[PDB]
Amino acid sequence: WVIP
Amino acid sequence: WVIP
Amino acid sequence: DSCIQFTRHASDVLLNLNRLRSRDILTDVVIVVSREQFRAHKTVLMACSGLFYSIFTDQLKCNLSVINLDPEINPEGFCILLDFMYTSRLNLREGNIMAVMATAMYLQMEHVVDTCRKFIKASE
Amino acid sequence: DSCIQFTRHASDVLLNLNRLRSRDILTDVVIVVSREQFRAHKTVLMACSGLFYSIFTDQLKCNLSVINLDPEINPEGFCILLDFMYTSRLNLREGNIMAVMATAMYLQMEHVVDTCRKFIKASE
Ligand SMILES: O=C1Cc2cc(Nc3ncnc(Cl)c3Cl)ccc2N1
Ligand SMILES: O=C1Cc2cc(Nc3ncnc(Cl)c3Cl)ccc2N1
Ligand SMILES: [Cl-]
Ligand SMILES: [Cl-]
Repeated sequence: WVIP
Repeated sequence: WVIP
Repeated sequence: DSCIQFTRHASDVLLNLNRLRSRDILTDVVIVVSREQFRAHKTVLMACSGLFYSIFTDQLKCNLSVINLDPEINPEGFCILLDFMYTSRLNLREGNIMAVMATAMYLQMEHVVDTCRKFIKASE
Repeated sequence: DSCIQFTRHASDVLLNLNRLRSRDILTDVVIVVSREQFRAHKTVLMACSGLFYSIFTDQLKCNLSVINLDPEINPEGFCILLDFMYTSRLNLREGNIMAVMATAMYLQMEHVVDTCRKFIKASE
């Protein structure tokens, strides 16, 4: 999971 | 395009 | 093999599938979550959810145009997860995390369940 | 927004769509390329090809279960492109590049047309  |  | 790979292909496909969903093109099922209805493509739901994969591989349920979810399922939690299925983006907030995790557990979306567990653990 | 994004989601969706294609699950069209037939999902074909996008948004053609391609289309070139649609991997070889590029031009798959043009230019 990432900060887009 | 890349070499996978 | 000796194939070449187009890095953005999967993302571009998913973007176009979401555009078809937004314009209600070739949607073949309506998911009923209490008073709320959500139109979608059975193939995308199966590709994202262990629950929908089981439902639409069933020889009778594969042909239904309406699927009713368990009355304990929260429509907003479902909406957030349906948006995630079609975009890879999850709108996870303090106010919805419990409903999102419960819906992800029911839908069998293990990566979502995992990030919800971690976000909850950090707040404890 | 304040969404989080699952990096591998689009790739995982496409992998599952290809698994459904391989097991012939919820495929809703057969593409006829001379003596050869290819089963697929209309939504995936539309998401990958300008030609299929135009065909399946047409109010009469959207309902056809069989689509016949132009007789000049090479079945192997089509097969390679159908595999690319469902995997992001293109089996481009000296022996098939001309058929693949011609099929990609007909199907309106601009990124494939682009890499074929570049690979041909390098060999000149
Ligand atoms: O957490 C998750 C996400 C998910 C998706 C699916 N889907 C598929 N799996 C295998 N082959 C096929 Cl053909 C599909 Cl469609 C099944 C289980 C789960 N669990
Ligand atoms: O080279 C290409 C690949 C491609 C795909 C599509 N597909 C879609 N485009 C916009 N909205 C939607 Cl809803 C879809 Cl399905 C149209 C044109 C082209 N050209
Ligand atoms: Cl997931
Ligand atoms: Cl392309």
